Amino acid sequence: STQSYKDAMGPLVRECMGSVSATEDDFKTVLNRNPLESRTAQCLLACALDKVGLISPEGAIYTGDDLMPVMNRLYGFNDFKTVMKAKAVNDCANQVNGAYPDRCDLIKNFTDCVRNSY
Repeated sequence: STQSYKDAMGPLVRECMGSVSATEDDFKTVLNRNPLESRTAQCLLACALDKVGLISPEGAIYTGDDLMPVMNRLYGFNDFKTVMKAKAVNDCANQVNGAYPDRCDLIKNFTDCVRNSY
């Protein structure tokens, strides 16, 4: 759900603008869940996902039960295709975790994987 994502992520992304040298256009890209074409937008989302509780202390994307508070915060569970979003996020996290030493690259590949998932 587009607006619910924005409601949850907006404040965090805004805070992240203070620690990531991202542009105003990057802010929109991230809030709109558009492809993270710029390295700055990739880094901006990486910061906000850490803030929202999706990234472990060691830099891994959470999976399984650990993903659920995040899915709840972002989307709630009133829509069936959050069930479907949760499965894709889990599987994509498993696919990319440990494969990208650069944290922004990790998030670029994670979000592409999620976007590509039916």
